[PDB]
Amino acid sequence: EVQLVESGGGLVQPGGSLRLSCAASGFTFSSYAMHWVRQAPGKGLEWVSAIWGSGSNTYYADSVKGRFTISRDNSKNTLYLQMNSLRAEDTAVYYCARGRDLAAFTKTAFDVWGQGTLVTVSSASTKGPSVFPLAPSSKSTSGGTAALGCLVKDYFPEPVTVSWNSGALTSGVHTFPAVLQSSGLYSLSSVVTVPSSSLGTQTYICNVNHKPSNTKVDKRVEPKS
Amino acid sequence: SRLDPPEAEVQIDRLITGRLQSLQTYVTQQLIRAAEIRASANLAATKMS
Amino acid sequence: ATRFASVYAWNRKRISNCVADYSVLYNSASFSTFKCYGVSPTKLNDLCF
Repeated sequence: EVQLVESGGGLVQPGGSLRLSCAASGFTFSSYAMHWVRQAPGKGLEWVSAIWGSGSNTYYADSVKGRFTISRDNSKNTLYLQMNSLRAEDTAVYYCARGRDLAAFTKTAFDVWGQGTLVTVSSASTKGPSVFPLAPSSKSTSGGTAALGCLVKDYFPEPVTVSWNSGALTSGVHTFPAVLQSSGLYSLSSVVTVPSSSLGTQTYICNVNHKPSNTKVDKRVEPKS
Repeated sequence: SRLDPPEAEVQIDRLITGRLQSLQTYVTQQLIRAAEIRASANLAATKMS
Repeated sequence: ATRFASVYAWNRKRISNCVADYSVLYNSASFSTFKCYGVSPTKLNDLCF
């Protein structure tokens, strides 16, 4: 089975350097052509570089010409990507892909496409999240359904997971994608749709877990007045 | 049947040279063998007489 | 064809059980070079392989 496990991404200040790795297993690494492709957050795909086996026939996209250096490895069979003079426009998720343009003129496409690594070019430092509940209006008579949620604020970096009541209450759980604020720190809100009549009887506890910081928080929501 | 005259001619000339020299060898050996048989026939005629 | 293999790993298509008209393909002039070894480019239609 072809497997392109990528690593080496992380947080770098502008103007710094970072090396990405792309290990390969399940196929002849030395006989394929390897590429790097990045995607800006919420934007389209943009090619980065390509190395066709030789250590001299390397080609780069116009936007990274001169700044990015590609390299590969024998023995253990891994792929590397040197990044220099990064700017704010360079923030993207970098993928390593396959390619057999060498001989095959049919599978010219990127046969596998690794899972990708996230690289953020920013001077902001790592910081844990602050969590705030989203309280409803108690006199809400618009319907039999009331909206509740917990607001996870100012965490860096991704990802997060949301559970409820240790798994005993999972109905109507809705997790929203994270957004970026003007303060430079990310924000995310996770909500749940529930019957209104259970606000004052059943205890609603939202559970938030963040793997990079190992933080778990439980908060209860009670109607006002 | 497969080569044009301008190039078939070289292959044919090679085949001509080989077969003509083989024929010449056959003829020369036949001339010597004929001389031996002729000597034997002359001896047979002398013996008969 | 639209692609053509690279010379280090050239393509090899097997042709059998068909009628090969070489007069149309030879009568084209669109080719930059046409060098035949073995058989002449002409009369190749009266041959079988």
